Amino acid sequence: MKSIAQEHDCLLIDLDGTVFCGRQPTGGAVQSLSQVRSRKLFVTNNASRSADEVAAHLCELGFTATGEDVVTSAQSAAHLLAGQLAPGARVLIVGTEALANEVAAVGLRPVRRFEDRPDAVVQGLSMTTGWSDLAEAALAIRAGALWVAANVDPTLPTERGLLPGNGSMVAALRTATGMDPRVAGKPAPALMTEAVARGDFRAALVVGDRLDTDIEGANAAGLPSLMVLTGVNSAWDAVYAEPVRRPTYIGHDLRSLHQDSKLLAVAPQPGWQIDVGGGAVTVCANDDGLSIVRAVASAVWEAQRPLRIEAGDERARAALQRWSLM
Amino acid sequence: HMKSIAQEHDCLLIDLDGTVFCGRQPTGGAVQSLSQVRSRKLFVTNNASRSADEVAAHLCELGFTATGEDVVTSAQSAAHLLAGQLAPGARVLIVGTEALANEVAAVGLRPVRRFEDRPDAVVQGLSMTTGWSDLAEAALAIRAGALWVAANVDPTLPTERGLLPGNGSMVAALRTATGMDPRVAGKPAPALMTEAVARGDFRAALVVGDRLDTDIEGANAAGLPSLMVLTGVNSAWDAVYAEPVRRPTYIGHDLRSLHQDSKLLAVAPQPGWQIDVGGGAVTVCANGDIDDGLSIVRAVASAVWEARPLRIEAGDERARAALQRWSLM
Ligand SMILES: [Mg+2]
Ligand SMILES: [Mg+2]
Repeated sequence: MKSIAQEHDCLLIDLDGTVFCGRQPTGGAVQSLSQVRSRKLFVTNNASRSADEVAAHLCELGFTATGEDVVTSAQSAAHLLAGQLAPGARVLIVGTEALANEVAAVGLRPVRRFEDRPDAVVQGLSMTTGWSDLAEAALAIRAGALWVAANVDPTLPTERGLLPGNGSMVAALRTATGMDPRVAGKPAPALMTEAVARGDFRAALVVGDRLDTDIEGANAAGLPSLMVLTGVNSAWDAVYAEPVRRPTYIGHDLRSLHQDSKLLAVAPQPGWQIDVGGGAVTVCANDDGLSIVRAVASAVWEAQRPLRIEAGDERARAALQRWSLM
Repeated sequence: HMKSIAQEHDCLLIDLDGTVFCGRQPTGGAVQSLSQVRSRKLFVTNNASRSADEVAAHLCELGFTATGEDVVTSAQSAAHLLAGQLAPGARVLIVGTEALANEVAAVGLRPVRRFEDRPDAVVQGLSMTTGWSDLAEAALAIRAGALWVAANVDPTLPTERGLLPGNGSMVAALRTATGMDPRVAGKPAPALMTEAVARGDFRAALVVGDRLDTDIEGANAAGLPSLMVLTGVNSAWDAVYAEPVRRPTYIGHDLRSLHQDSKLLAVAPQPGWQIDVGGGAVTVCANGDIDDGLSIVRAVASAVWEARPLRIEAGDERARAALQRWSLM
């Protein structure tokens, strides 16, 4: 019975676009996270900061967290490597020392150039990575070194604009070497599947702003998922999402944790009558404000050319236009 | 009495790397060959890291006679391109060496290194101290509508240490970050070559190069003839199976071929080799009643180009030995 946060052991929660939007914590994020009893794990695909450094930034925004609460893709990459390299194998680092620490912390030996004999290469974003560093990695990868990337985001959003992400640095090595790296962070399920293993949790939940990492990774991990609308992807994006990227729950922001799990769920709605016609989904009337989104989403998924969403009365049109959809 | 290929031409647009020298050492007979040509020797490179004088200095060390005026770079062609569609004094963000920036300055545009300055264009070339913050600056310019030019799009820089990331790898990072492509100013874009003949009003230029996708592709794009040499990247196999736009007109071992007959070097049918094209195979036999060792390459190439991938088989022993010498089988 009761709220969704109570129905689940622990929450794997995305940071960026979910907890905080750059400088500021999200809509009622601080208030809402203090009121859950379930174990809160902060999940980030970024590998530039270390475990503590991320927790410090949370503390500066008014949240209570330490490094043991945070799950980075640098940590998951470290486990991946140690999972298939001899103890004290040499791993060439591309990225910050926060990355190289996690390599050391799993009993491997972080290295910085190709004349040292690295059995693998790990790659995460660092704002001082230069050509010289890529060149060392390029030689290593051409010689058959095992290549891991923390994440493969093409862009890094900031106040100045959309800057090059780790995926862009990976794209340079892809071109130089003609090979791909194995991706360690989201949307790979190992990151999430390990996080639940830490505290042997039997009923975990994923909360994130982004379909192609947070939600896609949840389904890959065989976990449920609550999509929030404070970040990258929109209501529209959820409706037309391809099967592997479809969330199970959907809500405004982190106040959704204290809402009823049956209310947030993507399913048919008694408040909305929907008819899938010839190339169109039609909505008539009979709520936090997202019921109609859940109604339409559910219809499209159950059912190629994208289906048009269209209105059957004044009450439908106004709600739809409020969420775009036409 | 016959006439050499170099005598038949006003000027020679000669590629540096893989053609004149191979990293440290001049290629076979390069110094002795170029010293014996009367016509104008221009040294063309797609690299935008060295200045024209720095290139010429490097050539003097290896044993060649060359000044800065003899060098044609993609950095020059990139600058000329930008000057040709930007107002004088327009700001151009530089990704690359100061030698790149100097070429931009020299055409009356203002070289720049960051997005807070308002750059109308981004020019990209390889520099070994290029870092993420430099790419970040250019990413912001490109997204803000800035005109983007690259010197070259080479995935790799070949060095003594191995294969390092070329300018094409750096571009790929911006291709991914921005979702846009640069306009290429260097080879195989014909602007580079066609402007070089304009410099001296030459009326019978020839291109010499080791690479099909740049040197040769550009020569066909510029409507110039072209000698492919086997000292560099592309081989005889590559010549044979090259698609129409990357086909050379002449083919030789190395820069010695500048003194051989153009009729001998020409990709054409050969007296010493009879060819049967049929059954998805090219059968080569030794024929009935002087070779430089490449007649069979020219015969096969000519046969393949005149006519679904095609196999190359030997009809007798002599032909098999010749074919095996150039792989081909
Ligand atoms: Mg996010
Ligand atoms: Mg070359």
